[PDB]
Amino acid sequence: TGLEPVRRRPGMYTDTTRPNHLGQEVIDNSVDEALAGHAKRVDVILHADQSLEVIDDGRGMPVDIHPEEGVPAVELILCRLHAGGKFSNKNYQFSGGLVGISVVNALSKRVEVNVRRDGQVYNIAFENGEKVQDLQVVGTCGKRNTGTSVHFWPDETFFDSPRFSVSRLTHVLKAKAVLCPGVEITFKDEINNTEQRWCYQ
Ligand SMILES: Nc1nc(-n2ccnc2)c2nc(-c3cccnc3)sc2n1
Ligand SMILES: [Mg+2]
Repeated sequence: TGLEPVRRRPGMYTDTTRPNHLGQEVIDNSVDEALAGHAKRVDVILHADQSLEVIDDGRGMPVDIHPEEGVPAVELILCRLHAGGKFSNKNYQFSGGLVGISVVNALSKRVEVNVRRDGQVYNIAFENGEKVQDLQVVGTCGKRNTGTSVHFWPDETFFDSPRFSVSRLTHVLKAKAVLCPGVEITFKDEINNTEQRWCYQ
């Protein structure tokens, strides 16, 4: 797959110290929904197995079939590597700017995406960068209840430590609530057994 280079050279796509930047890529997407005026709340969850889950009540990642590839948008998004999200020379390094949940995919033993759209609950799954589960309807919900959950398990062999840095995570989420006044951002640490909420009028 086109995600192959990311797994050969993870350091050229992410910070391989710890999986935090993976987390920040998913959060950025949910906060983009808030910025356009579609999500009001972003819930983040550090699970006890050191996986991260990021839920927003936005429109839902798009699930329409692109005709030329005959696959749902959400899959294109998760599988397509974007160029120029991170770059380097021996004097200068940049990242990321206006990147990709696809690097999260490439560097995860599992990813699960759930999308609430039009009263349907859609599900797609990935393992080691490869699709293990086709987009499918696994439940129903209210027509008003829309948005996206991304749940991912970082592959520890790509990082110096598989552990999320709690203080780096929490500052990011605080920073995002400041950037988007009125959005509610929550963090639930199933490890340290804490609950946190930020909202700025
Ligand atoms: N969390 C999230 N992330 C999205 N995304 C887009 C690209 N990478 C992540 C996203 N896209 C949405 C969308 C995109 C186009 C049309 N309608 C909705 S809602 C959404 N919600
Ligand atoms: Mg700050």
